[PDB]
Amino acid sequence: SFVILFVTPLLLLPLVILMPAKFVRCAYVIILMAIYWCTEVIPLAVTSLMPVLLFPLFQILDSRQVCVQYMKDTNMLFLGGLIVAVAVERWNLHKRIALRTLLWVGAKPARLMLGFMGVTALLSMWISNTATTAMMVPIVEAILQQRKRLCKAMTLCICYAASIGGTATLTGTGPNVVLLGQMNELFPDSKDLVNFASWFAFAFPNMLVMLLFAWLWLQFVYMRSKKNEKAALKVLQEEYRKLGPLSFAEINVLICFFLLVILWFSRDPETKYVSDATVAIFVATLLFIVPSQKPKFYPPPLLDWKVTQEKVPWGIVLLLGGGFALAKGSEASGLSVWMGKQMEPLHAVPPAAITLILSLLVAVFTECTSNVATTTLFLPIFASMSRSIGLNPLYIMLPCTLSASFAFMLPVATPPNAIVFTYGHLKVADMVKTGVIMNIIGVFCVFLAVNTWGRAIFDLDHFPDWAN
Amino acid sequence: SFVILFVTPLLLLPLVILMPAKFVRCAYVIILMAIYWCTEVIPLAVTSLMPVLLFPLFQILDSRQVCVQYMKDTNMLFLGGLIVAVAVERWNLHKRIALRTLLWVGAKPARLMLGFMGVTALLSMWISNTATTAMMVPIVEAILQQRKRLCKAMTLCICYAASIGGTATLTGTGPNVVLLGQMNELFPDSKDLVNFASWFAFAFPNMLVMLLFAWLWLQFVYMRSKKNEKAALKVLQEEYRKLGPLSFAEINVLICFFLLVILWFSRDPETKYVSDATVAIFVATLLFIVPSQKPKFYPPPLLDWKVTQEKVPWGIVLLLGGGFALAKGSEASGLSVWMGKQMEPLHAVPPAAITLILSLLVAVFTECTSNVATTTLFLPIFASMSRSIGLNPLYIMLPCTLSASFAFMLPVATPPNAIVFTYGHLKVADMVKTGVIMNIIGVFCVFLAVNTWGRAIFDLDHFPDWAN
Ligand SMILES: CC(C)(C)c1ccc(CC[C@@](O)(CC(=O)O)C(=O)O)cc1
Ligand SMILES: CC(C)(C)c1ccc(CC[C@@](O)(CC(=O)O)C(=O)O)cc1
Ligand SMILES: *[C@@H]1O[C@H](CO)[C@@H](O)[C@H](O)[C@H]1NC(C)=O
Ligand SMILES: *[C@@H]1O[C@H](CO)[C@@H](O)[C@H](O)[C@H]1NC(C)=O
Ligand code: NA
Ligand code: NA
Ligand code: NA
Ligand code: NA
Repeated sequence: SFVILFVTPLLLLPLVILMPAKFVRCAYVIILMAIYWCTEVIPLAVTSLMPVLLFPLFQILDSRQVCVQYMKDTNMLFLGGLIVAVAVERWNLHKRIALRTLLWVGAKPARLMLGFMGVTALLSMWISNTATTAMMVPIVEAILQQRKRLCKAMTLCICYAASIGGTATLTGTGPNVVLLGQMNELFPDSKDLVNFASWFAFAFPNMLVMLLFAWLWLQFVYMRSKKNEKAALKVLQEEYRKLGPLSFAEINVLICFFLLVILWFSRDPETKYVSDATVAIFVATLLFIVPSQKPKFYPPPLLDWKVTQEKVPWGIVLLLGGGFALAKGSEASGLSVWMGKQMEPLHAVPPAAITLILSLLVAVFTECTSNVATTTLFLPIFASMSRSIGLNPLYIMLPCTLSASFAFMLPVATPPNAIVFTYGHLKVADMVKTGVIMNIIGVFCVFLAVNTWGRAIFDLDHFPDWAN
Repeated sequence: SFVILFVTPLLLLPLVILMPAKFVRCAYVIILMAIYWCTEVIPLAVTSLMPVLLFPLFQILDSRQVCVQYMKDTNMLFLGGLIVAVAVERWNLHKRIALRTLLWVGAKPARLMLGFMGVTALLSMWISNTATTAMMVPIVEAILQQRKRLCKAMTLCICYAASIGGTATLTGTGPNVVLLGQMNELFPDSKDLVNFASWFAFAFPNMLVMLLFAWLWLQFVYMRSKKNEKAALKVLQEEYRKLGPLSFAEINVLICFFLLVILWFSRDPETKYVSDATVAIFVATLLFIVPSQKPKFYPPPLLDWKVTQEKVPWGIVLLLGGGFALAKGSEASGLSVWMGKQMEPLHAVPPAAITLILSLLVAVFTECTSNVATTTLFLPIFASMSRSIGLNPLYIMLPCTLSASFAFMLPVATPPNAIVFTYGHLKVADMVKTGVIMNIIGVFCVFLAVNTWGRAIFDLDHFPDWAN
């Protein structure tokens, strides 16, 4: 039942009030926040707000030293991305790109599945995986209403494509922002090593491989009659024409998005001040002053504030802050040092086995919790391991955060799967059967990526000095 | 027109790019953000996000040193207050307290006005002045539909009562939180001198005086037939019974609110860690696990997350951060020192005249802009003045922030007045005529308060050492 999850663990709080060793107190905080992460008896952001409420009582950190960790460059970056995504959503743009791509590739189940997967991934690279699948599934439903395995195939394709595309852009989804925050906190001498450009270079090639493998696996398991070609076009056309002409505002938001991309990349092809958060905020601001209509007086702009107050995941701006506060408390108390001293004997196990095992463990784990909690709970542990054995932490921290996005079964794993399920014929057993193999595929692809071309970018074959 | 406000000022940006003196650059940033404060061509939060976008370009602060100033104890305090206010709003509680008070005082225009003003003030002490007036005006409309001066009187009473009650609790409204943030930033050795208790002691007596004077002034200007007594009761009763019985959840939220009050006060009747933000977060968290219904299984709690994501002013969590970033940039660049050296000659003007003049200036100013922008623009200036002449900064910083809430004409001054106007018969001239006198009243009351009983609490007759 739901009662025990937050009444029995609290009963241990008087146990550890004295506990003349702060790292025990920080460990209890982390364990409690993890127990509340996996089961949502209490929402995620509320659990993120717990460190300010517990570190003081445990005499670890003051209230200010804890709260001033809840906003940093990473949160601003994610917030700017979210606002741009709101601008994209308000004007039905993505529903235009998608419905043009579908009419381009064709109306054939083999090609139609590829179109849906590719579109969903490309959108999810910037558009908050949940939202893009929420937008795309209705199109699939409309098509289907006009065997029993095509339905499952397409429904799974939406979610897998979203979860895979998300792990290409540093914004993408929470886990990558969490990685950036942990790198800035634990390893601050890494001024800018995981940027938008570096992460995009390391990860974008990977998601193409994962998408190809997923498409092959799906068309092998569920696909192993011209009406379904001549009656899906009659739906795509009649759901495309409803969008009207090119909608002048869409052009301006597209231009702003391209400017955002160009500024993110061109920046990194003397006392830098101008990190990517500045760019994201710049474009988010520009979105409020652009006309959105032909002046012929300045017509109503692209974005009001009501829209971006109603439609913005603000809780994921506190969740990452909770992660950062946890990292700060771990550094202050002495938990990271203890974990480092308790993981020396791993100096004999070869690093590749460590990376593979931990990636598989994280992939299994994230089918129960959310994909952000997994990272903010695991990454400090792997970072402490790496310092103590003589590795470059990125070796173990990149595949882990890529794997945390491998939620391919257990609808509870990530919202997209739940959204896909809500529509009917996607019995859960099918998800498990088709998702275990996809988790294996993702782990193999990630291992290949990190061991082949992620070593030249980050120099993972040497032990640096920003990890003392 | 709206075009010039954000295309001509930007044209000065290339002028000051070089400008081998950082304080000029910080001054330009502040002036631009002020110009965008007064006229809302670009929303307020977006302007608050500007420092991260401009200080880097001007080589004042990095992006992290700027963004890590956007969350602090004050923002958490205000956020907890906001969440509790959401819990109050979701269950129509305040509409129960109010409609019981109205039936208690009576149905007579003289007594009815007092009931409305007192209720609106008491609610606004915790409930985000805008929201309480939004809730209360419909009751007045319902009553009126069943001379032409009663309408104006009641409509003005709602807004004046809200704006006056807000300035009693440290949360209350933005200006007081801004004062707390500026005290923590500019004067950090003032560990805890303006708390909830101290501010409540200094300000709560003042708002009773202001409410009494406002009620007298209104009943003198607009009030200088038993049907209006026997047909407002027939409305209050029929709008009270619709609320049903005491609504078990209301009891629990009331208990949580009382616990919040008791924890805020009892705390201050060795290396403190437990500032009021901890209490606010504690109660905000408790609001998510309390049943909200009789278990008889844990029924749905008082607060979900959808409700507190839809209904929470998140932008005022970035606005205060913008204020703090401005203060940090002023300290870093060298603008505060310059302003201190340019305000020595005021060492001859007696302090009381300074306080009165500045309070009146701020009261006039805040009839154009918002009440938060005024404080975050003025308070650093007054703080720099005080250090250089030999005063206790609170002397000039308390009345200024109390006066910034004196928006009693010019609907654009603060949202409550606009809400009141939207209902009809409140011609603007009436607002000016009845508001100039009320601004004078507020200034006089504030001067009396600070000069009589605000000197013992804060020791304003000596120059401390937390102001070097
Ligand atoms: C509680 C709120 C509403 C603030 C919230 C928190 C976390 C997410 C996760 C979004 C995700 O990153 C998926 C993932 O991380 O599992 C994606 O892009 O779909 C979404 C919303
Ligand atoms: C832009 C958003 C929506 C974030 C926003 C900003 C500022 C306020 C002010 C609230 C005020 O403090 C009045 C006052 O300060 O003028 C009160 O309590 O009514 C309200 C909302
Ligand atoms: C930094 O490096 C020094 C030299 O090995 C090491 O002793 C010290 O513990 C390290 N400090 C941190 C904060 O990593
Ligand atoms: C603190 O006090 C010293 C002594 O007067 C003064 O010289 C110095 O400028 C002050 N520093 C700050 C940061 O106020
Ligand atoms: Na995404
Ligand atoms: Na998951
Ligand atoms: Na208020
Ligand atoms: Na105002």
